[PDB]
Amino acid sequence: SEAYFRVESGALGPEENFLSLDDILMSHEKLPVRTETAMPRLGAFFNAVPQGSKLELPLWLAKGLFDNKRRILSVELPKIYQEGWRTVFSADPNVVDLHKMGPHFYGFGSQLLHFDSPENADISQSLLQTFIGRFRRIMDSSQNAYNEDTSALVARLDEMERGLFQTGQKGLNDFQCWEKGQASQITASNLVQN
Amino acid sequence: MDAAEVEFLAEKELVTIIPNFSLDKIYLIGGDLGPFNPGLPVEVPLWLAINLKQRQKCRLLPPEWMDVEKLEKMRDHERKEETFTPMPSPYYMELTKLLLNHASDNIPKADEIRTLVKDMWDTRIAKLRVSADSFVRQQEAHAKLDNLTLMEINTSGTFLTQALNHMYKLRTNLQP
Amino acid sequence: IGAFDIPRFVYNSERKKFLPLLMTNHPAPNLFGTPRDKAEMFRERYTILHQRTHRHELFTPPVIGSHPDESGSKFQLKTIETLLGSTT
Amino acid sequence: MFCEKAMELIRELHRAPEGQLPAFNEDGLRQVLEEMKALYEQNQSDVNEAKSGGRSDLIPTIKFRHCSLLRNRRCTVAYLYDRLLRIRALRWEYGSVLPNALRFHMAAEEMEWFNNYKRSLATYMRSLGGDEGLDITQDMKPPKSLYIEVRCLKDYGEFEVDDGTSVLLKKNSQHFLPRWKCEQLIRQGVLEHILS
Amino acid sequence: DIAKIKKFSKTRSKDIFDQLAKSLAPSIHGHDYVKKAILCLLLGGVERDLENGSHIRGDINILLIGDPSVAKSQLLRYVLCTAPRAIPTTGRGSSGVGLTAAVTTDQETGERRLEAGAMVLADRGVVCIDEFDKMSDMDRTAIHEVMEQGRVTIAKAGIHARLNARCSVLAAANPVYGRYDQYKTPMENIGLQDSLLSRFDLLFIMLDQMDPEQDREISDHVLRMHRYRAPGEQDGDAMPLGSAVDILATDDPN
Ligand SMILES: Nc1ncnc2c1ncn2[C@@H]1O[C@H](COP(=O)(O)OP(=O)(O)NP(=O)(O)O)[C@@H](O)[C@H]1O
Ligand SMILES: [Mg+2]
Repeated sequence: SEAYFRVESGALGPEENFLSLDDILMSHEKLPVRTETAMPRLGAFFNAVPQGSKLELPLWLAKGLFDNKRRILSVELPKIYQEGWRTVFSADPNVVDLHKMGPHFYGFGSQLLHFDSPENADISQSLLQTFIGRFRRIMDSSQNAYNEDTSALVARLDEMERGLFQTGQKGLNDFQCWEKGQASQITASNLVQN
Repeated sequence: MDAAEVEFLAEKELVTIIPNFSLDKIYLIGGDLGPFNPGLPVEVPLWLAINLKQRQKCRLLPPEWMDVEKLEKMRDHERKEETFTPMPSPYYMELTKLLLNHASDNIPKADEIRTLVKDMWDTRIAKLRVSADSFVRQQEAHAKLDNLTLMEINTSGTFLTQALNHMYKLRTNLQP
Repeated sequence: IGAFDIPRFVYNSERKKFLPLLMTNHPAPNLFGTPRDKAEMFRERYTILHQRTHRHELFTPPVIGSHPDESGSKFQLKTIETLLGSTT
Repeated sequence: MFCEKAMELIRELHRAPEGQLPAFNEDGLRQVLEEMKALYEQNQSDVNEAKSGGRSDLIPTIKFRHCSLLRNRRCTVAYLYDRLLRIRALRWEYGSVLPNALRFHMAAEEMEWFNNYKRSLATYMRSLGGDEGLDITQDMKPPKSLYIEVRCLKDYGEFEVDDGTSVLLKKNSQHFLPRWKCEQLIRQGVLEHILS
Repeated sequence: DIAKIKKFSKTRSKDIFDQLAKSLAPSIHGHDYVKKAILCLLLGGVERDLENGSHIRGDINILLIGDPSVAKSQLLRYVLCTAPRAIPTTGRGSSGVGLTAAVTTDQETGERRLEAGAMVLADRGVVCIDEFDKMSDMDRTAIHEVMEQGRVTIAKAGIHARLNARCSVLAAANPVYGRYDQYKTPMENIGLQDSLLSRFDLLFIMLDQMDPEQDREISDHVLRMHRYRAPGEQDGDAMPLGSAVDILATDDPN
């Protein structure tokens, strides 16, 4: 009942959760942009940063600086969300490696939609269809890998999918422990290790 | 909800025992029981029945549905139908485990009963898997699961509900 | 309070704080010191002075400081192992 | 680049998903606060220059540093809050008096928060019943048998079971006792429930 | 497997050759002149055929003689990784037959026929010969014809033929006695005979000078390289073994 649970990710929603460690780590990942105005003193980090300069900076910073008329900067999509990689996902979602390409693939992609890109519709449909394609294999592997090494199953899953995988594993193990009668015993908590 | 909690609710179901002790009617908060007369049947909740069996104070009788022919008919009907069929108890799996683990001596043909209940469980879990896959593939927003039992739902429902929450947000992310 | 009654604290460099003798894995002081203790004497004297000095005006530039901020110069300490080679 | 030091705190907590509480990162918190101080001072100088001097092109840099300040605040608050979540879980997982090796991981203010939380939870539990409250820390698992057989793991002292009666919790001794009496000691690892 | 970026580069840059040469192998510090020479090897000269049938090759041949752990092998591996049709070879791993051409039987038919060796495969490309001092002289007889005339002549199977082997050679060798000896002449530190050494356009001596200044900057660079990690990879990850990660017939990011 009263176990520890972190703040849940809100990255698929309209805005991410303020206190979510997953959302913070997701928003740290870098996004390509172009500066639409010059920025004095900023050449110390990248003298001024000149106008029209290409940069890759964190998503949190890009969301802070961005506006719908692109005064400070304008945003480019990462290549995995552009039309080339969308087609690879459309081919077969089950063979791609969203741990390499993420590890927060869906959360980062959902947060890109707030930059008013012309291909927001294509991005949204791509994310939804990637999830639909990968659902059955996530379900089967999570609910039927029992008491074995799950690293091969978990390797190519993004963090959202890995969360779902652990949920399925929890259900499987709970029912199996009940069936074997191990759910009856009263046990010392996980803090008993020290 | 844990499988142990599902078992806790299954433990409220009524079963018939044959006491070897004499005791007048007892007025429990959840409803009175007894009187307990030696050698005669009396109907009591499953937790009490299992406790008395463990303390050697009664003989448990199988429920009316724990019969091999009836269970074979129900199993074949389940295997033939596409939808979940009505089950002989809303906690049939939990009932089977408790009664057969604690009272196999009292219940004849317990091996056949356990295997048939296992067959029904496998068929219905396969049907539930098909339902989940169809929901996600066809992008449903609602499903009808009339004859599923609580343990059967609880085995897969947390995973399924989390997946559907993510799917809903993914298909509504363009709303503003 | 006698000198032998004084409690002992060790400066953890990677936590940048003083920890009790009961919390560290350091051995307890004894009169007949070990060879390690004789070194630890002067190493600890250096340690106290080092941590104290780095928190004075000789502190970090800072790495955020830019040039218009931090237009004035500031000292930066070096250890002896650094000054050999291209630092000549 | 700014806000990199803030990520170390977040990564430290994230790479222990099991819920264990690491040592409080006092110096990391200090460093991010000093970074915020430097950011704020630079922004004060720049906004004074932009307003009094009428220099307009500094505005993007003002927004840059303000966004960085907001990020550092978010990371600090999230770190402290998740540590509070773990500490809050400890009361239910283990008990009231945390082990000393774990108390050394906590900050003094974290211990103050935990003491306030313990006091408030005790008040709430005390206010539930007609008198003597309801200890909702008990009955964490559905009840099976009224009595359980337990085995002493530690050399505890004596443990009262009735008004005038107690059991000596010497190691490897086995006692048949009420579950509601033994639950907390089993949870804390003093006793082992030995039927399955 | 458009031109505007390259035109802008050649017009905007001053001594683009220097920028290209120093950008050539980033993970190896120093060796600026050797990087310039390897860039010349990559670009190649121009092939000249005269009215009398006499011929001058365009390919540039480079030999590196040097002490242990002076990045000769890593320079060769860079050229293998980046040049088109760069063929790897080592002195003890190869033979003359494997260097030039072998008789094999077509499994489809059963008839004997030629199968091209490394230097024949390297035509209009590079062959990178590491451990070149460890090679046998009988094996280097083939390299003589290939470097001199850009061909290899064979008489085997049913065929007497002149195969094209117009390849640049990037050779790496250790001096005899392992480490270069200051108190011996270069022509006896170099164990190879002058007839073979005449084939190479450039011959560089690479010495592990123990100057502390160069040691400091080299060690700084090396430790920076060893601290690098790739972007799509977590801090604790061990290096994966390969798999079929290419899942479109054409490149997706570009
Ligand atoms: N100047 C340098 N800068 C960077 N790495 C270097 C340098 N010199 C040597 N190394 C490293 O040292 C290791 C050995 O280099 P290597 O390519 O074998 O040189 P080598 O002279 O060909 N060795 P050897 O075959 O015995 O002569 C590699 O990991 C190189 O990256
Ligand atoms: Mg070598």
